[PDB]
Amino acid sequence: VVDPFTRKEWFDIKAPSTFENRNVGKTLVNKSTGLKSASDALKGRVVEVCLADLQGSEDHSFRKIKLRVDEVQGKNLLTNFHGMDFTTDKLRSMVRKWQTLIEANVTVKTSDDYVLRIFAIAFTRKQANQVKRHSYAQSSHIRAIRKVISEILTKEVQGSTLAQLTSKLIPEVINKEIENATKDIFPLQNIHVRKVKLLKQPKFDVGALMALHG
Amino acid sequence: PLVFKLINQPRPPRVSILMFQREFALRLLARPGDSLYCRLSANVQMWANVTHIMKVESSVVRLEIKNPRPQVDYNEWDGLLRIVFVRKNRTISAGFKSTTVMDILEKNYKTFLAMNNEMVDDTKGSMHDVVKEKIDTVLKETDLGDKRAGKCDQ
Amino acid sequence: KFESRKIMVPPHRMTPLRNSWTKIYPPLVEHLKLQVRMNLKTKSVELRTNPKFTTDPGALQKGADFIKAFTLGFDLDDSIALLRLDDLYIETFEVKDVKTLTGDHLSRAIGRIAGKDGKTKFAIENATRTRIVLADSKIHILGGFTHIRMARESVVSLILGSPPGKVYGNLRTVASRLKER
Amino acid sequence: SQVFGVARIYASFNDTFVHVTDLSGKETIARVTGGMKVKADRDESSPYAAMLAAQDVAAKCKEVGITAVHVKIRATGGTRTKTPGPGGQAALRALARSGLRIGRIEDVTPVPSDSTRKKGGRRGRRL
Amino acid sequence: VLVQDLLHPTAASEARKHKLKTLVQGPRSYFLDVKCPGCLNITTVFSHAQTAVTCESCSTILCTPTGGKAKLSEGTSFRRK
RNA sequence: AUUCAAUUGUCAGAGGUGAAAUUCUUGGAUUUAUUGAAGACUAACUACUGCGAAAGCAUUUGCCAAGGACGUUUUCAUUAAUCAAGAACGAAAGUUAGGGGAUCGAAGAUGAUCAGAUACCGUCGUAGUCUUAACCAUAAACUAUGCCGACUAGGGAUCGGGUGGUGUUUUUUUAAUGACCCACUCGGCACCUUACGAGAAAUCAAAGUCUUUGGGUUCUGGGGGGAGUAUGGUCGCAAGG
RNA sequence: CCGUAGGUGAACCUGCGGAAGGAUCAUUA
Ligand SMILES: [Mg+2]
Ligand SMILES: [Mg+2]
Ligand SMILES: [Mg+2]
Ligand SMILES: [Mg+2]
Ligand SMILES: [Zn+2]
Repeated sequence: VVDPFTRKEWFDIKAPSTFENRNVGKTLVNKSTGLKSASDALKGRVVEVCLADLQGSEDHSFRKIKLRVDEVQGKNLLTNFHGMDFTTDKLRSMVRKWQTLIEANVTVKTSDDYVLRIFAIAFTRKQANQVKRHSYAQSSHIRAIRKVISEILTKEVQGSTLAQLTSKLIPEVINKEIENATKDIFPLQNIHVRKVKLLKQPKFDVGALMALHG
Repeated sequence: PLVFKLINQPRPPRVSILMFQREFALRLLARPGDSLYCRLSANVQMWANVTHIMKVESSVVRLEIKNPRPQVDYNEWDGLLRIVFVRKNRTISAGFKSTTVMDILEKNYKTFLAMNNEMVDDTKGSMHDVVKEKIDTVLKETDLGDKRAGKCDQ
Repeated sequence: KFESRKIMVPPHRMTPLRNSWTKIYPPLVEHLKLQVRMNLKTKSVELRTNPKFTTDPGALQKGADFIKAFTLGFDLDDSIALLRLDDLYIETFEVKDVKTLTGDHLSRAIGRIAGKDGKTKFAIENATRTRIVLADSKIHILGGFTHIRMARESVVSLILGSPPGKVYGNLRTVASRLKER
Repeated sequence: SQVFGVARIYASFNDTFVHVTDLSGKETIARVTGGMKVKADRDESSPYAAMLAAQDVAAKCKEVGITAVHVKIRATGGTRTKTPGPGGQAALRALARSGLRIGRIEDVTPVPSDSTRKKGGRRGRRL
Repeated sequence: VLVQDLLHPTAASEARKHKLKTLVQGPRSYFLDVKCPGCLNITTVFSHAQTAVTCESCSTILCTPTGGKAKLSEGTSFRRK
């Protein structure tokens, strides 16, 4: 009988201060009667948006970024980093039938006490002088590149915290380090970290999250 | 269930003339060492005396219910012959601890000890007891377990 | 009040894209009144609209459907049929989704849906008002639901390993009470 | 500027779901099935039922005032097929036809790395 | 190719084929007379030396075994035979 | 990914279908979102391919021993080739006794239906599927082609190794390599043309070097059924071989 | 069709693993 549209209350979320365009997203809570229940309802909310729409670039640069809401500031919501992914059609186009695919994985504890998982993908190029219609790589080559990706990813995430991880995700510094550090092993193409998982969340802080907002 | 309708009715008749399919008539007249042997063979061979006349493919078979009915409960005997006849080629010990057979059997046992009030231990069968091993003890206690379903008599 | 969609260009079809693009764009630009921009480097096609164009919001979805059609092997006469009609839609399906086949079993299933000189493929386009393109492991049928539904029944007969003669008999049966009604 | 919605299209062989809420899956706004819009059981997954159902979802989104919307489309996924059926395509045609603004179109189908056994057996499942 | 000399092949095409498929079987190896500059002495090293041959006075690895041919040390001279 | 559990939102369906029908949904079903648990599995990358005696073998990393190929102005000097007896392995399904039992699912329980286009369909589902200890020894176990040795055609490739290049690229300042190119070279997986030759023909670099009939050796067949039956022996708990 | 297992059956169906002794069109490098 009663309409929930008469009851529900229009809220709003905002990005942290790492990114450029803060004004994204408009969320919603059924009831404002119990504020603790509303706060616990928005605590488990994970908003997935495009990174390019979050960065305002008109080219939709195939990266979805998914973000977790934590704190309330008067119908406005603080939002924290949770993870990154691609669109699945990017992976469907992206896998070639005549090259060798490398998956590299590393288990990560961070400097800011997060537990993380990083999946990086590398490939095999044609050179500018090729006659071969296929460019496969030997297994010892593949093991060497996987060793190099594990070392670069491990030292890169250990030398930095979450804000620097996000600040090095956007200009593709990490795969540039891969490109010039693996150029002595094999020619590599189309390198990106595909997908970011949080695994452990530490003891909940307050001032660090508004410092990320500030 | 074709012979089940005329095995347990009140006021049993004099004779029973009927035509069925011939292979069920082989199941009512199956020797215990056969692959044609089944549960319904035992059901007729100690509840309903039966022989084959008038081969017709179909078969006529003649049934007579024993008016001194032997005091055997049909539910427990039917259930045990079902759970050892479905696993005909298997043996009997490991076949009872199946997945859900090993729930419904001790449900039947707990209703069986509901009027007995036997204390169910914390030892209960995963190592040496009534859900797992005392079943093996009581099939060792009788003529079953190692002798398969195509060898055990009444 | 602009709107742009982004779509992916296969590598197997970019050479007929640059071969017959001169026949692709002016019918949709003239009759359907849209704007197209390429990105040949990043395999992307920009289908954009403008308030200086005609107000027709569904034909932008239709134009993305034409390039989604051309993504999956489809010629230009089926693009003319997709221009003129609305009941005609697109489908993919996998060889492994009916029956788990491997290698030469997959090759013989592709041979069964293909046939000698494509004749069972010809028999399934002409009798059902469908259009057939075979990928490595994908089957593609255009059309309406009464048409593509009996196309489904035929192709899951054929990829199950039923002989093509029973396919022809059931095909002319369903075509007979198709054109009967 | 505007408010974007988060749309879901679930395309089986036998119905279609057009199901939308706001960001992060907070509380569902509009909710239709294929069975409620045509009472004929042969036409549960018809494109006519798909367009009328998505038109009623668009009317619901217009009366709550959401203009922009972001959509992902999917099949059942898993052991069954990957790309959506044509009821989803007609739903896309209807939501674009409705005059509602569209934000993003992608394919979040739940794709296994390595699947389990399907429900057909060795021989096959379809007819 | 009905007629050709199997007795006197052309020497450009004769060492062009395999080691064992010649008219008389010959090796395709040689010996290297190596001079590391630090001690100035003649050491005769096989071209496919399959072990770490050091110099007899300095502990300099003259050649390392790498598959077919042994790679010589850098900044180090060599002669045939 | 699937299934199940917990939390979350919302309202008449979800399910399955030539078609319907059963199943469970105010204790809010399907679906949406946040987690957790279980066991299998290793997709796309995947062929123009790799390894192993065969069956078979696709995540990453570490350890354990093994193997082919190549290089070798190393070592032994006939130590070899084929195989009754005997022995090792042997897909799936099956068998014993354990652990696990997510999905699938012969048996069974259930619904059906409506027609001679027709029951394939559904929902629970036990065994099993997975693993450990021991059995079992069969397949369209197929290249429907015994093993070793020599000769009789090339070329486009490719995989592993090696040789050479005042060859390319990768720069840092020239190298070094790594990757790529060329000319080869062995040793594998394959292709395309022929016919000298074979065959009944399809076709074949072996199915040729066979009436101009002999490189060495192991097994099998003698019109079709009766029949892999009877019987005897042998192994196996049995199914069975 | 073959192997194995099961319900049966007047025939025959079903579970798991194999084989083609079964019919590659179009497109591209
Ligand atoms: Mg022998
Ligand atoms: Mg045999
Ligand atoms: Mg004879
Ligand atoms: Mg024959
Ligand atoms: Zn020296």
